[PDB]
Amino acid sequence: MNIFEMLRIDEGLRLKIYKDCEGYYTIGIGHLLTKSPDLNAAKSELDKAIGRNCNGVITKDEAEKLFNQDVDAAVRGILRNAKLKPVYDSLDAVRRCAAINEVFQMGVTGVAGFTNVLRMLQQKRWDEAAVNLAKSRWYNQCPDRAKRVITTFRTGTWDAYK
Ligand SMILES: [Ca+2]
Ligand SMILES: [Cl-]
Repeated sequence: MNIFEMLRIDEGLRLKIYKDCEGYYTIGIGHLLTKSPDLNAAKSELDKAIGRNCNGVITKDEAEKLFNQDVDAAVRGILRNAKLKPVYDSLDAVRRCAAINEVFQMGVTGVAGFTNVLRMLQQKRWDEAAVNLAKSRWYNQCPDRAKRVITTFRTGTWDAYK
């Protein structure tokens, strides 16, 4: 069990544009195209990400390339954020996966705004963080995509994915 298998399970796989639990336009393994309300703007974003006229549909290899790019962006996003990085570096191995997963889903900006959760995580207050994350818009809006992540922050094990 690793970050890639963990996100695969949480985000699954869709080969045609859809609206995720936040209501935004998306394809592959949780690849967000745009926050614009316009399907056609998302449609361009897709051809642009892939390098061909798609059309709203992609292959498995292409989804996995996108997936790898998106994991990579999520880790880079953490390390370049002055708020996330020191909290990330205090975390043990398994919790770091939960942290990458949380950013992959929520984006850097969303995660970094949960100021107190970040402090609870840094002080290793696992129970409180998980309670305060279980209140978030993310959890209520995206409960099945979030549940295993939140449980993982509490326990620091992989049991939620087994
Ligand atoms: Ca690391
Ligand atoms: Cl969900």
